Amino acid sequence: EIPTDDNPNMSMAEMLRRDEGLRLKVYWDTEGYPTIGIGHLIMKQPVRDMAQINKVLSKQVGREITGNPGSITMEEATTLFERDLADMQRDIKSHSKVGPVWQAVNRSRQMALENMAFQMGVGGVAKFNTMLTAMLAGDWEKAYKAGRDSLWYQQTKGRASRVTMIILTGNLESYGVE
Amino acid sequence: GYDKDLCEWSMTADQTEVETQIEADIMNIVKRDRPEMKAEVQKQLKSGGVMQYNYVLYCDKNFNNKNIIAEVVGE
Ligand SMILES: [Cl-]
Ligand code: NA
Ligand code: NA
Ligand code: NA
Repeated sequence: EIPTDDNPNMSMAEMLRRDEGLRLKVYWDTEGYPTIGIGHLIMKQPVRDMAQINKVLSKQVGREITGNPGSITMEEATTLFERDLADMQRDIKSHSKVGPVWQAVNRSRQMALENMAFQMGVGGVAKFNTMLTAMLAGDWEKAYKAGRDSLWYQQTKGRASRVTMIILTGNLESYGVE
Repeated sequence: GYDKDLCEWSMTADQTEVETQIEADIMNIVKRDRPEMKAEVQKQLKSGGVMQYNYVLYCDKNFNNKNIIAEVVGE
């Protein structure tokens, strides 16, 4: 059948630079939230006032942010990403719905779930009840179908397509990883 | 793809200007390769966003930009 990849040659940094992009100045996501770096949410409010955004970002980065739009360095983007990744990876493992699935599946399928959690939060992934139930049962076709039967798939179809392919196959060929 | 100037600019310039450029580059590839997908690609840029594609398009020589259509729409 289709081979699984239990040790895929791709990091989450690589996967998320690809899916989230890379900004060194503030931009706003599709919900209107100020963002920078590799999907780093600065505030979970649709604030456009750059003086306010920069004051918050300064605390997060550790030095005074200047400019409009506010600017960071690549090192700072990396530091923000490492922390965001660490937070997500801890929480995806412990959450009582997503966590048991993460523990049960191979590293490729874990990366799929981690990718979703970086996009929508661990709580957002937990809403995929049918998908997660199917994954825990090893019913990959049902999990794939459930993942695509979602607002996530309709709104961010490219990303959801390549992520759900990982769930189906257990490899990262949909990200170009042989 | 990697283009030194567009990588730096896309990471740093005004969002609206950057998104206009990303969208133009994507739509040029669509028109060249799979013109029947124009409206579908536009729908997904609207629903899913534009800025995220800067890295693969401009900052990564390992990504072949012909693959941006599938990147956006999933096929
Ligand atoms: Cl505001
Ligand atoms: Na790092
Ligand atoms: Na992990
Ligand atoms: Na560059």
